[PDB]
Amino acid sequence: RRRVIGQRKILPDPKFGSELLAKFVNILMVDGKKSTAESIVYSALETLAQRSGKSELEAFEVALENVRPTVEVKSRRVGGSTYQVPVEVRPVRRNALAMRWIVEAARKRGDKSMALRLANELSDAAENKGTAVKKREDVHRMAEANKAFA
Amino acid sequence: IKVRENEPFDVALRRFKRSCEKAGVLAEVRRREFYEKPTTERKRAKASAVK
Amino acid sequence: RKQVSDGVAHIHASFNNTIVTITDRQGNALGWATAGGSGFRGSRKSTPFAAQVAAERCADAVKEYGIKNLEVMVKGPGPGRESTIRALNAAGFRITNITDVTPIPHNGCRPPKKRRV
RNA sequence: CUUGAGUCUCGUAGAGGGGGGUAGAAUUCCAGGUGUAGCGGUGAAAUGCGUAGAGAUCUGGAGGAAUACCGGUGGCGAAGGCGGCCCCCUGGACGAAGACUGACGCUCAGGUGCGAAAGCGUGGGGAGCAAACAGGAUUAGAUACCCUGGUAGUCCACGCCGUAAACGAUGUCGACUUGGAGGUUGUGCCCUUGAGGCGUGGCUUCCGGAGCUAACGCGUUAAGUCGACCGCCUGGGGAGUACGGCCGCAAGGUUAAAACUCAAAUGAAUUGACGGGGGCCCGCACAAGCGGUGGAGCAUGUGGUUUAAUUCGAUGCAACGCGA
Ligand SMILES: [Mg+2]
Ligand SMILES: [Mg+2]
Ligand SMILES: [Mg+2]
Ligand SMILES: [Mg+2]
Ligand SMILES: [Mg+2]
Ligand SMILES: [Mg+2]
Ligand SMILES: [Mg+2]
Ligand SMILES: [Mg+2]
Ligand SMILES: [Mg+2]
Repeated sequence: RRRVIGQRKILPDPKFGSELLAKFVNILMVDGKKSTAESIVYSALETLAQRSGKSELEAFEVALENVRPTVEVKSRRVGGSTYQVPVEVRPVRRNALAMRWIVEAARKRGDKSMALRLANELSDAAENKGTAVKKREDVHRMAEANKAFA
Repeated sequence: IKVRENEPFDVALRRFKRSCEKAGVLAEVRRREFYEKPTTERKRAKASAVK
Repeated sequence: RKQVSDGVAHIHASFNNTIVTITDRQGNALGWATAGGSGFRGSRKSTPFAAQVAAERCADAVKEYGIKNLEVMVKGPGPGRESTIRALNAAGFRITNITDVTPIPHNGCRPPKKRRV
């Protein structure tokens, strides 16, 4: 409610050691079976070699670029009815949010297996594909697209 | 209300005339009139202006 | 294809809607805009940032001439008395004089009772 | 006789009244130019208006109503009420040197007259607004609130009706009784050297002392202390009704009961509860997410239904894997 502290410092990736990738595995994690999450994403994250052939590291961030929004809505119980006054999105959630769309939509892909069903999505991310990239504009069509209230 | 300035710029000067008429004596009309509602509320809002 | 060069621009700023017409010097229609005609309708218009996109549409119909300068006629209150003039200042047009031509009587006609909820 | 009351003089302020003019802003409408697919409206919408060209815009014209700013806690009036500028006829209030009359005064049943708005009659007028009425919407319904229209009416003359929370809910006249701040208007005075400063009258706001008051509150403009005259009240309902009279064109007004019925009706103030009142707060209350229930098969309980019995209980959050 009124509580005001700090964020929960997360433990970096099991290898590259990166908070950005840390909360990534967590957002992807399920049933506290964190192990699988690693062995499911950490693989597809490197399986990019077969998909490219080099130091697959920045590919992740570059892939998220096509999935990084900067405007969202927010209904407000004002003016009798309910406003929508859209507002941008700070970095703290930008990177986070995206990760959800990248995973929460990579599951309904319906491919070989979550391990790979995820990999492909990354390539589709930077190359614009799947609901992951969709959600962006499908969301932007509200904010910045309806500044009439913003 | 009459604006006019040299050196093209969209400064303003406009809200200067916005202190004598403007959206005020406008909304004043807008809806119905007043009659007894004013002479009263005009003499009660006056009480407010005391402290 | 007349090339009026310069002509005042009326900004009928209202509540339920706003419309700006870039008429000529004498007062002839050269190009008018409209919020209702600016995609969004219903009531989503009104808002200033919604009228600006309307009047700006004139620079697409009244641009056939070559208005190098123009005045502004703001009439009636509502979200479109400022927005309009602004969008016009960016559209590339000039300016010669801003003025409010809102009909402010002297207690003439008796306004409608209306509203009572 | 002169201090009450009044007359005269000379000034002052005023939306006091009656008549006649006149000005500017805006609305609507008529005509024409430009220009083009929307306008208008609402919470949304829809009716409605638009390609027979609206809306917008500009030019010219017609007409009616009301007078932004000044405008105020302001002013004038017996009350009701009275706002643009100009003229004509007219009433009252106040101050000051004074001069004059000489108690000629106060109140006032009955009586006469004036009375918001709505309404009525005859004849005018009619822009805007708007009972009625008609559409559209809302809703369970919506003979409403909202929206699009709109007739009487609102305006004028002349006559009628006399009511209002016609309220300060506080009759008129007079004399007394601590104070403070302010408004408006007259007058005397002060290096009048000033915006100005000191008094002395009229009217008027707000606070408040004594006192008064059931309390709220009133408090030199009293609801305080007194005096003169008048109107009025005597529990609530029935009822400002019936009947009769009087008045009215008619609405209806005025005067004004009983039967029967209840044990109260009522006034202010206190405590709290509540408010689709306000201010400030906290709770996984919401918002942010993670996973569910609602569908599915099975378990369990319950209401049903059934049964000879389906033992009793638990039933809004606090009942149902509860007493078991
Ligand atoms: Mg109506
Ligand atoms: Mg008086
Ligand atoms: Mg009348
Ligand atoms: Mg009549
Ligand atoms: Mg007092
Ligand atoms: Mg009470
Ligand atoms: Mg907690
Ligand atoms: Mg939630
Ligand atoms: Mg969910």
